[PDB]
Amino acid sequence: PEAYWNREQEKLNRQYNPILSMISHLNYCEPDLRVTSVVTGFNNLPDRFKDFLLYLRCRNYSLLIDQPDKCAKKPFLLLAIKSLTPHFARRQAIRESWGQESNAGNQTVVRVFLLGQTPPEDNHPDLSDMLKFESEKHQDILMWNYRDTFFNLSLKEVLFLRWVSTSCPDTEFVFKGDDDVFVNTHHILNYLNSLSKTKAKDLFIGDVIHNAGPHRDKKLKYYIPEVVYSGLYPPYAGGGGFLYSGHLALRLYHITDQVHLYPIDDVYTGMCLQKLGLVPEKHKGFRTFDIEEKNKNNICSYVDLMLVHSRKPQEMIDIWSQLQSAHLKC
Ligand SMILES: *[C@@H]1O[C@H](CO)[C@@H](O[C@@H]2O[C@H](CO)[C@@H](O[C@@H]3O[C@H](CO)[C@@H](O)[C@H](O)[C@@H]3O)[C@H](O)[C@H]2NC(C)=O)[C@H](O)[C@H]1NC(C)=O
Ligand SMILES: O=c1ccn([C@@H]2O[C@H](COP(=O)(O)OP(=O)(O)O)[C@@H](O)[C@H]2O)c(=O)[nH]1
Ligand SMILES: *[C@@H]1O[C@H](CO)[C@@H](O)[C@H](O)[C@H]1NC(C)=O
Ligand SMILES: [Cl-]
Ligand SMILES: [Cl-]
Ligand SMILES: [Mg+2]
Repeated sequence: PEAYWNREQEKLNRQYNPILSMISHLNYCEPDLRVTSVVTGFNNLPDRFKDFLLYLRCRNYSLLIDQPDKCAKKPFLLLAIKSLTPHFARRQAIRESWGQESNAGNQTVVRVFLLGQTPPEDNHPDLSDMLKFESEKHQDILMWNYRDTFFNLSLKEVLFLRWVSTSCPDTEFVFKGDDDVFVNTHHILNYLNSLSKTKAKDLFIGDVIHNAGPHRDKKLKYYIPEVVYSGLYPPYAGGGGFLYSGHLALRLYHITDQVHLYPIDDVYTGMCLQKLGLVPEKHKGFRTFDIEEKNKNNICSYVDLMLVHSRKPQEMIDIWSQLQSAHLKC
């Protein structure tokens, strides 16, 4: 392969598969000097691709803030919300609205926020003291010691899956979502309790996208050069969040070593499911393109909804407030 990622992944494929055969890629954290000579036009690429390619083989990052007994009592649903250090208003609105922990019929919902580091080296304002004050006051902050960037989000996925393997392998289901999304948690709990025991074992639902490919428009957010990745993407769910079983979370983590990190986290999770022999299932309750504006103020449009992107902190509280009495009028 000419594309860098496709080639290195097929090297991993031969490493983990003896039949394909007729410098740790996992904890070598020095800059990989060889990329500058092997990818055409390296020093003319954006800075994010240069950082992603130089340190592709480093993923043994450690927890700086932990909540090791978040799942001391077995949870039915684990809410894992990706967040950024300065997003205090988002995390707080999620705490008071749809991400509040509960135990209705002893079906335990627990919440964690997934953060990286916003170090001063990137000219980030020092907010660590307030993050500590929030971490001890709410005990829902998980934070590793890597640069929380847009191209390091697949690293956030892997590190979160390791935390589930270590501190929460007993949870029945996992919802992984964004901090700018509204989630009808009541509707998700109803859906989980309506599943067959067979379907619940390998659950993985979301706004699934088939036959997608990298965006070549350099001006786009998810732009991927052809020197980096070639071909089509595997089926994957994205756009705000997906829902799956705890059994599948343990299987997903244990093949992550066999898949190279990718600048798009949702594509990486899709690559991981495809190697397990599974296909993510499309569920139309994940309204990643929002809902029609003529209904954006009708609370009945949120009742049988799983997820809607996107919402500001005030709207999450407003919608969740109106949702509590929607059964008396919807
Ligand atoms: C994902 O997170 C990792 C860990 O935070 C980032 O790795 C870090 O990358 C920076 C550069 O972006 C490295 O600093 C550089 O060090 C070299 C000398 O080796 C120096 O010449 C540069 O001026 C700069 O100081 C840092 O060492 C490295 N840390 C680790 C632990 O590997 C990575 O960049 C992030 N990826 C993305 C796409 O943001
Ligand atoms: O470096 C980053 C950038 C994004 N996010 C999280 O990603 C989610 C949504 O990101 P965004 O809305 O920018 O993605 P988009 O909707 O544009 O695809 C939010 O939870 C952010 O906190 C993150 O954790 N680290
Ligand atoms: C990963 O482990 C190696 C030891 O093989 C070590 O040299 C490296 O610094 C570790 N990386 C991180 C980010 O801790
Ligand atoms: Cl079913
Ligand atoms: Cl609608
Ligand atoms: Mg978003």
